[PDB]
Amino acid sequence: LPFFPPLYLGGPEITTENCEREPIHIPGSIQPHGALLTADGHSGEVLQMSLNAATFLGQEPTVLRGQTLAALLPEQWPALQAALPPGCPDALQYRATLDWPGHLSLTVHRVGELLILEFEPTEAGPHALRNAMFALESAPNLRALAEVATQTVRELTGFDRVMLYKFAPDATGEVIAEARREGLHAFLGHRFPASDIPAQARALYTRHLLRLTADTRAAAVPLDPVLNPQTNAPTPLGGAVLRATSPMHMQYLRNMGVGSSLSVSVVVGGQLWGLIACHHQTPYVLPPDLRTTLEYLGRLLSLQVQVKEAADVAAFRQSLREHHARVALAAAHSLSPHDTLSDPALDLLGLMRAGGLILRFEGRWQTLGEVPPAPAVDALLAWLETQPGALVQTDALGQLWPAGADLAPSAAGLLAISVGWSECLVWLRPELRLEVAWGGATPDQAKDDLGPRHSFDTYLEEKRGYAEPWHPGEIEEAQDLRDTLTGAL
Amino acid sequence: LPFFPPLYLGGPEITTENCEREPIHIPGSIQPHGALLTADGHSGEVLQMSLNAATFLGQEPTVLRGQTLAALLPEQWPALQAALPPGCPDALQYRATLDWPGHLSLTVHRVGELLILEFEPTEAGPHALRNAMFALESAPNLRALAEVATQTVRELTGFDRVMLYKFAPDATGEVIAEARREGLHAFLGHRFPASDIPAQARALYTRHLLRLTADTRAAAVPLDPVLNPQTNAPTPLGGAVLRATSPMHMQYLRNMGVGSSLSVSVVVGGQLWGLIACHHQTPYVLPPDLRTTLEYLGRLLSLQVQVKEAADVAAFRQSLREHHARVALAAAHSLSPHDTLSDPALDLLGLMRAGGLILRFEGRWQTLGEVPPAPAVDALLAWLETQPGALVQTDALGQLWPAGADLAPSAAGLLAISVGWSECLVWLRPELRLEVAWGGATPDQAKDDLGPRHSFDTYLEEKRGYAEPWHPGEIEEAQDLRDTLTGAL
Ligand SMILES: *C/C=C1/C(=C/c2[nH]c(/C=C3[NH+]=C(/C=C4\NC(=O)C(C=C)=C4C)C(C)=C\3CCC(=O)O)c(CCC(=O)O)c2C)NC(=O)[C@H]1C
Ligand SMILES: *C/C=C1/C(=C/c2[nH]c(/C=C3[NH+]=C(/C=C4\NC(=O)C(C=C)=C4C)C(C)=C\3CCC(=O)O)c(CCC(=O)O)c2C)NC(=O)[C@H]1C
Repeated sequence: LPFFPPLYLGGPEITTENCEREPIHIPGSIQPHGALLTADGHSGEVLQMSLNAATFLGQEPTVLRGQTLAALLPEQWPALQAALPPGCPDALQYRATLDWPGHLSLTVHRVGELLILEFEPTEAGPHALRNAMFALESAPNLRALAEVATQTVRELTGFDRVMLYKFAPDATGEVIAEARREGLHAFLGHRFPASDIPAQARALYTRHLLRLTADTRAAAVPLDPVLNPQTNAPTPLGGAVLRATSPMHMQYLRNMGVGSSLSVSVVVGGQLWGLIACHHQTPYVLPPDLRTTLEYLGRLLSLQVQVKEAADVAAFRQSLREHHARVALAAAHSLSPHDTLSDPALDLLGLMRAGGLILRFEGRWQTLGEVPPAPAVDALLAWLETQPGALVQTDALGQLWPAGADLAPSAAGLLAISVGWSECLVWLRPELRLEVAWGGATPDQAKDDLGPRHSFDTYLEEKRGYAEPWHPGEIEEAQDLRDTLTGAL
Repeated sequence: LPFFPPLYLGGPEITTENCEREPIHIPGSIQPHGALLTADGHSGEVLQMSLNAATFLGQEPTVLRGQTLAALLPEQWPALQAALPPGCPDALQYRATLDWPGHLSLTVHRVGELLILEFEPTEAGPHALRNAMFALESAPNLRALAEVATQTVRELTGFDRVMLYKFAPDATGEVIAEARREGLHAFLGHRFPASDIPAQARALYTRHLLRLTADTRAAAVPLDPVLNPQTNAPTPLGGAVLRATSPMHMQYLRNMGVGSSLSVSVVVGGQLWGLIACHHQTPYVLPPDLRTTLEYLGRLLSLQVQVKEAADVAAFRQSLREHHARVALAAAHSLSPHDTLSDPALDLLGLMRAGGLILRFEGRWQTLGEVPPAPAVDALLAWLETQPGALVQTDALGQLWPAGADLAPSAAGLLAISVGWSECLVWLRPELRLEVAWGGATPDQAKDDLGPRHSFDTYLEEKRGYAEPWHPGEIEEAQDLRDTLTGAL
C-alpha cells in the first residue's frame, strides 16, 4: 500500500480524494495525555522526545537529550535488553510501572534499531474477567456472544457506548450488537460505508490490535526532532498507542459528537474480522491496567468468533444432512436425470429454499417452480457457459449480468452448479425488496464532500433487484452435492 | 463412552483391564483442601455437603443441611440466580470471594437442576501476564511458542516442572517443551503411551479444561449423602475442580514421585490438542487467582497453536511453490507423461524428498532412483489398485501391507496419488532405523501389570522398517499437484 509523505515533509493535504494514502503510522506527534521517548537499540542513548516529556519526567529536554537509558532507568534497562532482542517484530511489547518523585506506566516496543518508550499515569472487579470468559465461551450463537461481549466491555469500562462492528467482503461493516447508555442514538443494525475505515487503517489494525483517541478536542504534541537521527526518516509510531490520531478521523469523531474513542481489533485467520468500537460522550482516559483486560477480551473474541461461526454453519449442515442423504440415494440409481431430480419427493427446491429450478442434462433442460420464460432460460444457460468454475452464487443477478435484471421478479438470486457447464443445476430465488439502514450515507454519497460527513442518522436505502442471500451452509451443501452428483455420473 | 457403576454402587475394582471405563466424573468424594456444597437449582435448599464443610463454614452439618442459599449467602444468591440460568451448560462457572468470620473463594456451576458450590481459601506480577501474551504471539514457530509457554508458567507458578504435552492421532503424546528445576529428571523428547491418559479422561478434558491433584498423599473426603436426593443418582462432579482424582492416576503420580499435579487443556477445533502438565515434588495448592492466569494462558495457547501450525505449513508450501509452478508448466505441454515427468529438470524426486519414484501411465510404468525390483513393483501397483482413494500416505509400508516389509530397504515410506489407479505416481522413501525415547514403557508393556507402572526412565525402542514421515506440507502439495495433473489429462 502506497503512502504520501507526511505534512512535515512536503506532503499534500488529505482530502476524501486521497485519504486512502495517508501515512497515519508516522504523524510525528503524539497525544498529550502521555510522554514518549525514542532511544537507540544498541547504545540506549535517547534520540527523540515529545515536547511535553519535561512535564512528565521533571527534567529539561536538554537534560534528558543524550542521556543513556542505563542512567535514566537503571532498574529497567537490562529487562528491556533481554525482553526486546534485535530483529523482533514491532508488535512485541514490554510493560512495567515506575515510581517517579506518582506511579507511571512504561510500555516499550522495538522498531528496527529504535526503542520506543511510552509513559502514562497508572493507578494501583478481579473476577469479572473470568466470569466474562466463561460467559463468552458458553454463548449459544454469534449474536449472543456479541451481546455478552458488548455488555461486558460496557460494564467494565463505563463507556457510554460499546458495539461490535463486523466487516463484510467489501469492507462495509455493520453494528451487530450495541450496549449504550439510556438516551443515546442507536447505531445497532446500521451498515456503514467502507470509506469510514480506509484500507491502510484496516491493514494497520490487523497487526496492532488496540488504538484510541482519548480527547477529540486535544491538539497533538510533536516530537523533537521529528526525523529519526539514525536514518533522517520519519519515526514509525504504528505500534505506539499514544500515536496522534489522523485529523480525518478526529473531525469524523467530532462530527459524531464523540468525546473519546477506542477500538480493539478482532482478527481471525490473519484477516480483520471486526472491531470492538467504544464511544464516550466526554473526554476519557482508560488506565492501562484496564485496557489490558480489553486486549484479553480481544484475543478471546478472536477465538470464540471462529468457534461460533463454525458451529453455526455445522448446525445448518446438520439440518440438511438427511435430505442430502435422500437426494444422493435417489441419484445413484438414476436412469433419467430429469425425471429423477424433478421428482417432488426429493424436493430439490426446498433443499436450497429456492423458487425456481433449472435442470440441464442430455442437451435439454426442464424447469420446476416459478422460472423465467424459455428464451430467458436459453440466455441464462448460454450465459452460464461463459463463466468458469463449478459453482456460481449471487444474491443479485443484475450485478453479474446486465439485461438479466429484467428477470429479477422470478430469478434474482442464482446458485448454479456444473457437472463443463453442459449438464448443470440452477437454483433461482425471486426478488425481495430490501431496505438497508445506513449510518448517514451510502457508499455513493461518501465522496460528495471533501471532508468527513456530518449526517449520521438512519438513512434507509431502498435496494431493488436483490434476493435473499445464500446462507454459507447452503453453499457448502451445494458443492458437496456437486461432488456427489458429479461422482454419480 | 460406557462407564461402570462407581464403587459406592456395587462397582467393580478398577484395573488395567477396564480402567478405560472408570466413572471419574462421579467419585462421590472431593479433595480435602476445600469444601463443596450441593443445592437445589430452583429453591436453593442445600442438599449435599462434604464431611469437612463444618471446618470451612464453622457450622454443624445438621445446621447447614436444609438451609436455603438465600439465608446462607444473602449477598450472593441473586447473583447466582442471574448468572446461571436453567439449561445453561455445565462448563459455565461463576466465581466470587466472601468474608468469613479468612476470605474464601466460591465457584458455582450448574449441572441440570443442581447447583454445585466450591469453597477454597484465597489471598488478596501484574504485567507478567500481558508480557507473556505478547511473547507468545511473537514466537516464530511452535517450538519457541512451547518454550515461552513452559518458561512462563514456570516463572508464574513456581512449579518444579512445567511441560507441554502434544497428542498424536493414536493418542500417544510427547513432551515437546520442558521447564524444570535443576537436578530433576528430564521428560523432554520422551513419548508416552496412550494408556496414561485414557479415552474418557481426554473426553472429559475436552470440556472441562483445568484439573489438579493438590496432594497425592491425601485421602478424599466423601459427600453426605453420596446420592443426589433429587434423582437418587450419583452427583456429576466433572466440572468441580475439587473432584477426587481417580486412584489410578494418584498411584501413577506417586510412582512418579509427584507430590502435586495440575494440567490445563489446549483444545483446538473441538479436539484435545495438548496439555500444560505441571509437577511439584511436594504438596502444593495454587491460589485460584493464580490458576485463572493459567486458564487465560490456556485460551491463548489454544489460539496460538492453531496460528503457528498454519504458518509452519504455509512456509513449507512457500518453499515448494516455484517447483510446483515448473512441474505444472511442463505437465500442461506434455505428449508423453513418462518422458515429461521423468525429466531430471523437473526433479520430481527432490520435490517430495523421496529416494524412489514410480510412474504409471498408458498401461506401463517407469522408475526413477532406488526402487524395488520389477515384480515387487508389479505387486505394489496391484496392491495400490485395491486401496480406494486419490492419495495414499504411510511412513511404514509394512504396517499397511505385509509381505511388503521385504521391500523396506528401498521403499519403506509410500506416498501414492491417482489420476482410478490406472495412472498414478508413487513416491518411495528408504528405511530409516529409528530410536524412540519412551517414558518407561512402550504401548506393548502397558498392560503387563494390573497397576500403574513404576519405571519412568528412558526406554529407547529400536523401531525398524520405518521411514521419515511425510511432512504435512508435502501431502498438501501432493494433492494440489494431484488436482493439477488430473486436470491436465
Ligand atoms: C477519507 C478518510 C476517511 C476516514 C479516515 C480514517 N478513519 C480512521 C479510523 C477509524 N474509522 C472508524 C470508523 C467508525 N467509527 C465508528 O464509531 C463507526 C460506526 C459507529 C465507524 C464506521 C473507526 C472505528 C476507526 C478506528 C479508530 C477508532 O476506533 O476511533 C483512520 C485512522 C485513525 C487512527 O486510529 O490513526 C482514518 C485515517 N474516515 C472517514 O470517515 C473518511 C472520511
Ligand atoms: C488404566 C488407567 C491408567 C490411568 C488412568 C488415568 N489417568 C488420568 C489422568 C492423567 N494422566 C496423565 C498422564 C501423564 N502425566 C504426566 O505427567 C505424563 C508424562 C510426564 C503423562 C503421560 C495426566 C496428565 C492426567 C491428567 C491429570 C493430571 O494432570 O495430573 C486419569 C484421570 C484423573 C483425573 O483427573 O480425574 C485416569 C483415570 N493412567 C495410567 O497410567 C493407566 C494406568
